[PDB]
Amino acid sequence: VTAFLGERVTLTSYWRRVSLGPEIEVSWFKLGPGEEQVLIGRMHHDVIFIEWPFRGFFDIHRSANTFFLVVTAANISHDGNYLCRMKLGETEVTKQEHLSVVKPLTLSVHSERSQFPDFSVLTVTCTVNAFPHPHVQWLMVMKEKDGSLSVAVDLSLPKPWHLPVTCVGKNDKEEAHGVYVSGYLS
Amino acid sequence: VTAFLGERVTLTSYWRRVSLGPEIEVSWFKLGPGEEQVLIGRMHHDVIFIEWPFRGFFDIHRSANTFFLVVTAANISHDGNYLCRMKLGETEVTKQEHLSVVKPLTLSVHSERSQFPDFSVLTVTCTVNAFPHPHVQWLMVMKEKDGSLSVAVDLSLPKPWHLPVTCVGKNDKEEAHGVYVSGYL
Amino acid sequence: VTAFLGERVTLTSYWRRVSLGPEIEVSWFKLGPGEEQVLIGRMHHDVIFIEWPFRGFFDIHRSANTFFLVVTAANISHDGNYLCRMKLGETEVTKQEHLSVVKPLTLSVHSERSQFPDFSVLTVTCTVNAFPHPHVQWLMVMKEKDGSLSVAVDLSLPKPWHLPVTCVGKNDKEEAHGVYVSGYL
Amino acid sequence: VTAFLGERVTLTSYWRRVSLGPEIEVSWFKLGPGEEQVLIGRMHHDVIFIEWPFRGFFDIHRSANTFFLVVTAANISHDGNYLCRMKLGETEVTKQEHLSVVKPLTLSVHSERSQFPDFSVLTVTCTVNAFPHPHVQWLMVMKEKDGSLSVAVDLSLPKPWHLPVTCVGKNDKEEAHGVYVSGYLS
Amino acid sequence: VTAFLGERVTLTSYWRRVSLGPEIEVSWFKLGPGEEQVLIGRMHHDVIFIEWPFRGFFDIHRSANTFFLVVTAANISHDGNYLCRMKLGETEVTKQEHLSVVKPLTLSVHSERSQFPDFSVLTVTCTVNAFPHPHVQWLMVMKEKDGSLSVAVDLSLPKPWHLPVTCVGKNDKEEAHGVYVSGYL
Amino acid sequence: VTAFLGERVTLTSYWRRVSLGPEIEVSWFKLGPGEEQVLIGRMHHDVIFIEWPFRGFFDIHRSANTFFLVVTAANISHDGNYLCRMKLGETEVTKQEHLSVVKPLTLSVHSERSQFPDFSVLTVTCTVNAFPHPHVQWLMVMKEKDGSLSVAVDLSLPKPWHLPVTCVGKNDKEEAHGVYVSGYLS
Amino acid sequence: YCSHMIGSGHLQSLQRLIDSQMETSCQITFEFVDQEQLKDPVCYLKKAFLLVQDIMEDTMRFRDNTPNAIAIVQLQELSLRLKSCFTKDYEEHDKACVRTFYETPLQLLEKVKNVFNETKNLLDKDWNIFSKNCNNSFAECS
Amino acid sequence: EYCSHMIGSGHLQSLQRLIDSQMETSCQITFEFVDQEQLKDPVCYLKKAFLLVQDIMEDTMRFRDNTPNAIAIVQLQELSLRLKSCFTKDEEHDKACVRTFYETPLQLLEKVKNVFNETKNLLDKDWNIFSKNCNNSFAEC
Amino acid sequence: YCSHMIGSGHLQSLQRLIDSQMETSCQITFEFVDQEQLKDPVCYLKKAFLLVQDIMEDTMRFRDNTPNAIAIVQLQELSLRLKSCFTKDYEEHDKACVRTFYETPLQLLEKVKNVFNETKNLLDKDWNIFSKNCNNSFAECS
Amino acid sequence: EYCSHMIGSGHLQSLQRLIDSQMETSCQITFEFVDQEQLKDPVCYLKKAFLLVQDIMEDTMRFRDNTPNAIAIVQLQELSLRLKSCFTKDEEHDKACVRTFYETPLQLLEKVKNVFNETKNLLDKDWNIFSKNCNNSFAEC
Amino acid sequence: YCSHMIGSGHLQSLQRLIDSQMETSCQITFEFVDQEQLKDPVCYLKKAFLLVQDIMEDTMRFRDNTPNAIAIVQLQELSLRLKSCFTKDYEEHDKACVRTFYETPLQLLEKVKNVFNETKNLLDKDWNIFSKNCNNSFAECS
Amino acid sequence: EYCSHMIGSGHLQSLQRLIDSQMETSCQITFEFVDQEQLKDPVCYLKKAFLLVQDIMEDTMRFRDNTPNAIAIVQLQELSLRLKSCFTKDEEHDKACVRTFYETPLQLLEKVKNVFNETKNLLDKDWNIFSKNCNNSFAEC
Ligand SMILES: *[C@@H]1O[C@H](CO)[C@@H](O[C@@H]2O[C@H](CO)[C@@H](O[C@@H]3O[C@H](CO)[C@@H](O)[C@H](O)[C@@H]3O)[C@H](O)[C@H]2NC(C)=O)[C@H](O)[C@H]1NC(C)=O
Ligand SMILES: *[C@@H]1O[C@H](CO)[C@@H](O[C@@H]2O[C@H](CO)[C@@H](O[C@@H]3O[C@H](CO)[C@@H](O)[C@H](O)[C@@H]3O)[C@H](O)[C@H]2NC(C)=O)[C@H](O)[C@H]1NC(C)=O
Repeated sequence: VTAFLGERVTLTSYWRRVSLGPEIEVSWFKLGPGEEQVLIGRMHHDVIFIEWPFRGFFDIHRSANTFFLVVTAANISHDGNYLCRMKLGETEVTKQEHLSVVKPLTLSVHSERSQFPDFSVLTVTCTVNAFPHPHVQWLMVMKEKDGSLSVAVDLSLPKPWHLPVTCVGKNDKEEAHGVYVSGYLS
Repeated sequence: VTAFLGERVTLTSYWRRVSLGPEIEVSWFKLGPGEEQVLIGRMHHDVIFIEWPFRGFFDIHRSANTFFLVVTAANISHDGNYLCRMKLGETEVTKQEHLSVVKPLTLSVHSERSQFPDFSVLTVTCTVNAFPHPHVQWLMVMKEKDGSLSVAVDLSLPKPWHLPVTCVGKNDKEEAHGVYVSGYL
Repeated sequence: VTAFLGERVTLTSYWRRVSLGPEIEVSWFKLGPGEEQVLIGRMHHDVIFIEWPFRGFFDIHRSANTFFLVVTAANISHDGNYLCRMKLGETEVTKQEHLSVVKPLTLSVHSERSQFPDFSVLTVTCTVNAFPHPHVQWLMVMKEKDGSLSVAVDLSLPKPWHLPVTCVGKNDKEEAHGVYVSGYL
Repeated sequence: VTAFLGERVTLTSYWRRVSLGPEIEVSWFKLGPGEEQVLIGRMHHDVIFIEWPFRGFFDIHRSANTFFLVVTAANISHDGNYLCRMKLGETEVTKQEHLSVVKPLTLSVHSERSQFPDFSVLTVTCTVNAFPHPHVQWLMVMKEKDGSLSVAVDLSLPKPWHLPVTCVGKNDKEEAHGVYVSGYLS
Repeated sequence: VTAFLGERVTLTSYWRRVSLGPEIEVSWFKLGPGEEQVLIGRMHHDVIFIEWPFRGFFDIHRSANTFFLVVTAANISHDGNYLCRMKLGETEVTKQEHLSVVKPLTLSVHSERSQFPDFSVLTVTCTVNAFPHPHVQWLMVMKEKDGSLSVAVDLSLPKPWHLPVTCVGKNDKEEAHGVYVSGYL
Repeated sequence: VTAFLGERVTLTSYWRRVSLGPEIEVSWFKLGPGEEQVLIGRMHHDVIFIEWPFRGFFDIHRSANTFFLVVTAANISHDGNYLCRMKLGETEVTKQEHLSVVKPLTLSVHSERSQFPDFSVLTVTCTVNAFPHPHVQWLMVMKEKDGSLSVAVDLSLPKPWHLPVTCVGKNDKEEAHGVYVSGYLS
Repeated sequence: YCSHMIGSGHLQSLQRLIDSQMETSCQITFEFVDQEQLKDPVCYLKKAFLLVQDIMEDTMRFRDNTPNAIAIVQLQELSLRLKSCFTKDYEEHDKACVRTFYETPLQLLEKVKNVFNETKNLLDKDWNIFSKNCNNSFAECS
Repeated sequence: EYCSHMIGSGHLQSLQRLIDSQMETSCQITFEFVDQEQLKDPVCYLKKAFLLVQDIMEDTMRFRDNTPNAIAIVQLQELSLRLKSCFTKDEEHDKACVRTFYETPLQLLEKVKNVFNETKNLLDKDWNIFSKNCNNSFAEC
Repeated sequence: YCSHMIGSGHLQSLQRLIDSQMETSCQITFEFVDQEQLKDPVCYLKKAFLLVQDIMEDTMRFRDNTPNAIAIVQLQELSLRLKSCFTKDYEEHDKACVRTFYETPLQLLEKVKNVFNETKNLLDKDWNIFSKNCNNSFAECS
Repeated sequence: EYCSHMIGSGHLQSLQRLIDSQMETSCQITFEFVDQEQLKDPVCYLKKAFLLVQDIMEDTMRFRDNTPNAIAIVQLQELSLRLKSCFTKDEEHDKACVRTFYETPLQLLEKVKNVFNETKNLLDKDWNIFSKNCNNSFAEC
Repeated sequence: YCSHMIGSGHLQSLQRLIDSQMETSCQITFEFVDQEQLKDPVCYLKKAFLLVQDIMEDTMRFRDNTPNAIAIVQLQELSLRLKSCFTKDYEEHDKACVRTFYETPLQLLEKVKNVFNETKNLLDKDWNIFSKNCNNSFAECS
Repeated sequence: EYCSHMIGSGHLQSLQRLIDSQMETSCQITFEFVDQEQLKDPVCYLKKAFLLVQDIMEDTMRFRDNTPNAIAIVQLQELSLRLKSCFTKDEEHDKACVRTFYETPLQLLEKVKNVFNETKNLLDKDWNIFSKNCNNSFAEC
């Protein structure tokens, strides 16, 4: 599924035979790099136990034959693939889900004028912070602590400044513009 | 005069008669509210001394009948009125100048979708941090550490989301636009 | 219900009629003293939103006419009364549950010999840190950061030291003993 | 001698000929590893001087022919052998003392129940902190900042819990017991 | 008695009759202002116990009818009056001693030339940090962390600078001189 | 020139032809080690710009044909040689100046008596902190954070103390004395 | 005359409800008599029965005019009569000796059937049985 | 020709008898079924829906053996076993066009009833209807 | 009669002052009419002229009894007469439409000459020109 | 003999006419000149001062071409060109004994006038005066 | 008549006490006249002597009925007489010109002997010697 | 036989004369002696105690030469020199069974007096008493 930053999100799985729910030994995993499988939590007969690392970030609960892996609050780290393995006796069944996390882009524009040799060259700056794919462009990459990605671009305008000038920022299909119209002084 | 943040700036005062420069006892002040005086520095016969509080932030130098007050690098604190006291014997003349410091506005746009009762209400946010007069409004005040003023505004869009939407931010005459065109989903 | 420290726990509420589950506007609260209400989270038509203060500590999920409040990992703070407000149109029903959190008691024994006026008086110490009701007594209150309660008791033995001596500690029904058998010298 | 943690303790030495006291050049030492001799302090004609390292921790004073090395407050570091060297002119005499420091043991018991797959397996823990020789045992090693030694042991009890259960802790001849009698719930 | 900073020091008290030493219940106090009593330590039958606050700073030991209070290393705090209470049965005798701690004075000289209105006035500075009574004066109070007292004095010399100039610093009877002979320029 | 610590000081340069001032492209430099040239600031047509490193520590201004490099407040680091390069068109002229920084010396004297074997040996100490050349001497090197130089000397006096005793401190041509006259006790 | 107030045909319909419901993991919350707290065989049933009737309205529900929906209305009609074979005790004890269960609907029906079956059985022996003032036996519950 | 007369009116009735019988609750369950939005053509929708219904009944609809409803299911599976011949098969698109529904059992039975009823009505109209190979329609999913 | 109040000999002396001053980078601060704020050609001059006279005393100075010092006193004498060819306007506006310049002395003199030259020119056309109440045109300045 | 009659009284006058003409201001400028304190001998002071004055006028004293003052400068440079013969030269000490003065133009012209006037008076007294080689005096600097 | 108040036999016994005590490092605290503060030879002794008597009771002690214990009682008896050969001065000065010493018992006895020996010597010369009002000489001490 | 008549009554008296003479004080000193608790047998206790007393007097009891007490000590050492023959020796257990006492000189003299007095009385009873070799008793220490 797709979910935004900080939002609650749920991945689901279930047992074919509707007669059985608690009898199923459910266990969710977190697919790290290299097909690594990090055990998030387990459930069986309504006795749930989350591994301490994920504790508070993930929870499991059931309703009939359906099993839910609830993300209390999503962060960029959580973007990836998850795995639910259900077992009744010796037979097992598996379901795979891809949770794509998104951080709505933040397009910021600002300028500052040259201090030498004169005060004629104005340089506007367009900076766009988003996830997973930020992109900035004038019409004529750093990692954040959040796990997001910031990227920025500069434009130099000799006087006469040919304002207005537009920069286009976007996160895949998401998009926004920033237009510097006029300076403070003239 | 007017100057931007970080830039070098100079206020000037002068003696009426062009005959005298060094003889004048120049002294500059920083006018707090109530037109209260805080001594920045003094000059006389080309011997200058800046008070240690303002040392490195302000300097004084002379050319003929003119007297310069140099702001090495201006910050928001400096915005205000300055007063020069020029004394020669029993006569004293005062000249007043106004330094307006400006921080180029920074317009930012960012959105979020409601998490309750549903995911249908998109609230886009327009934030403008400038000085001295930031302003934001949608087309349809917090104080920072640097001394500037941040202000923001939210616009709620029920489904279907009528996009594009434009927000107009500006700092007095300075101005810029922000347009949210489309969501990610 | 009753649950130990760190464990996962669930309080439940439900709608009287089994016909309706999603339609009910569920909302859970944390009852401070004076039966004051602090909003934990809400649920409606399976759209859940927990307030940021309780985010990660509490969750809400539904099954049929039942409504669960999940405590991810319980701490002493959580001990108290909880209240569920279920609203359907003009009618509203309230159900109240009590979560008793428990910290397994930790009984410790330790001794010291008097340093004045002589080294003849042995004072053995029995310390029991538990919750909610630690208790210590010899056979013949301080608050911690985790929110638990430590209590201790001293027993003085003049020479000759009559050993063994037993101290009985307990947390309500939970119980353990500590016995000092002999000194080092 | 033997002294407990934090207590004041005194090692002594003296000069055979009772006529002389101040005339004797007294000097106490601290036997480090490898027969190392760390000068603690000196005394002669009632002029005492403690090396700055030991300053406040050790003091020297005299009464007639007897010389005293006073430990203001003992710590685990002080456990070891000391040396008093007395000299009159060219002839010297030496006395050796062993100060054994002791930290009364602290026996602590506590339990916690399994959180998965059920809540049936109760694990009691017996921890004993003492010096110099802590030892823990159920009836069916870490170093502290004090310089003491902590050691602990666990016991797993499947339901039915065969309580009561006893653990025996002791510091050489010192000894104490810890018995878990009943749980909070049943 | 009198002793310098950091040095070892001993105050003494004694019993009138030479027959008795151990039998006497000795106890030393530190007299704060108002002759208020703060217990340092006790001794009886050669069993000593110092209160934990003074532990390591003070010790008590006996020789015959004499009773010693040993200051391991003296600091300014220790300067003041001390009181020994010796009790035998129903009789009690008190003996009082005064410990004067001294910090050797540190005389320092340093100069600066005026920066306004000209560079013609040389101001030499004489600083003396001692205890208990620092004193400075030119020949023509601040408290430190260690507990000592710093004091200084300035001497202004218009051009031409009449050098040498001598400043006399002293701590009661202790004394030292500082002489500025010539400038760098 | 010569200037003391913390004082305001000015190095100057000028253009031969008195007709021209603003037209000249002035630029001051800081001669680091190895004939290195660190650009302090520039000026042309009364548009001044100081490199951010030196910002606040140095400033440039003009009066007619003369150009000034003002040191707001001098520190020991500033001691060295500076360079002013003036250019009109393709022709250039250079001027060189040596700013010698000085920290007025601070002569301090103090004593402490032996604590063993007796209290008879008094050791007076003479310490002189100055710049650039501190020097201490009794009549019978460490670097500070300021960039200054501290140096000190000790003198041991067996009783009878032959007081008074004098120590001579000096910074090149600057000079001062410290005399210990009498002890506190006798 | 209360011994044959509960017809055999009633248990027949209830068995059908059970054997006509779908088997699943589904589970719900419903009120019911706390068996452990109230152990007296007679008062337990008297209370269990009265409780089932309030529960039945909103718990056991079917589409209007279906065979099962009719079965339910018949069970309610049956109670309106039985209202006489029981004596009022006290109002404090309503919601006393009662607890809550989170279990499958089939397990509920099994409880309801069991309650009707045993109730009928006891009535056959003595029709005066449920005139007992159980107030005292209700008091122990908490 | 023979397909028209297979799905008896009696079969639809029994399905309704199961539905009318079910007890109403908030209970919801997860089951596999054809995504109506993903594949919108009505004729092909019934075609695929059917193949799922056969695997569905085994795991989804369960009753105590020999009850009127348990027997009712057996009559439907038998009916389905012979019916497979009246349908042309296009198996690669299995696991495609299937979506999971979290819905009440009644909503399920209503979906199954809807399928059988729509089927019967459509078959009556045309016995030759199901010659189409909607492999292309499956690709749309 | 004001048309020939300003003699040609006056501009001659002023030109000499200019062509007799030394060329340097030197620069000073002096008051003068803000040209941008006050654009009206007639009122600009009327104000520019009156301003030059106050400025002249302390701005344009020479050693006493020198050819140039005399030239200055002659220019002042000239004004004492012109005081009649001008009408008083208002006192608020003194120091209105005035700004400050930091420029070389030669550039100042060029401004002064320019002001005298244009002033004389306008007077030649109409001697009644500077009787205008420019109060309204002064008001725009700030 | 011929040196005595070169520096005309008329030349000193014109220099004064330039000085009297200059406008009085606080303005100050930096120019090269002989350090009077560094080299105190009056006879040698004029000797060196002169060599600087020739390079000085070019950069220091400037007037619009053909003005009474611009022409006045030309008369002084020409005068100086021929005068160099009446002076003995000792060039190594160039850049030595020269100091920079930050002073008003009037103070400068006064220094130049002082030099020419002192020169004329001294030459009148002795035409043979400037045979001295003060190389030693320069070393004193 | 005071010249022969102190018998020679008294010093004989004191010498025995000294030559009959054991030599050790042992040291005690006792009061005694500050020799430096009170330097006057006559008043120093007068005060030293009176002081020794108070000191003697609790300082110089022996087993009852021993040769030395008797020697002590004899010295006390001797004083009871001498009480007349001395004149009262003032009470302020008791505990003035007195200090404390921490030294061996033998060193104390040497001081006591020395005090008795010199005292006897001075009395032999003049029996009226210790009638002096030393109040003034006591005042200097501190 | 001859051992019985060595320790004279007169010797015990002189020891008492030293004790009676000593001045009473709080003063305490450290000296070596036999640990009574460590070795409890009375006969062997005197046996070992004696060997220490001989080394003891030299360092412990000191008086100015030729005083009644200094001479008294000499009479005791001489007495001891000849006495060593009346005792059998078992030297390895030297440094064993000896403990340090921090006690007043009077307590010491009382210990020494006690030894000589107990000795005399025991010798009088039996001159052959000290044939025992308590090496075993020393091992008990
Ligand atoms: C903007 O410019 C102003 C000055 O116009 C700055 O304020 C001044 O900041 C300096 C230090 O940055 C202050 O001096 C300091 O004094 C403390 C002791 O109180 C001392 O420890 C420091 O070393 C330093 O000397 C000064 O007092 C302060 N205010 C004034 C009026 O002088 C300000 O920091 C600049 N930046 C901003 C963001 O405002
Ligand atoms: C026991 O559980 C309670 C929650 O039931 C914990 O109390 C909560 O702790 C969190 C952080 O641990 C608090 O939120 C914090 O807010 C601050 C700003 O005020 C922010 O900087 C942090 O990042 C964090 O978001 C929360 O306010 C607090 N209380 C409540 C009622 O929510 C508690 O920490 C747990 N542990 C213990 C030992 O009590």
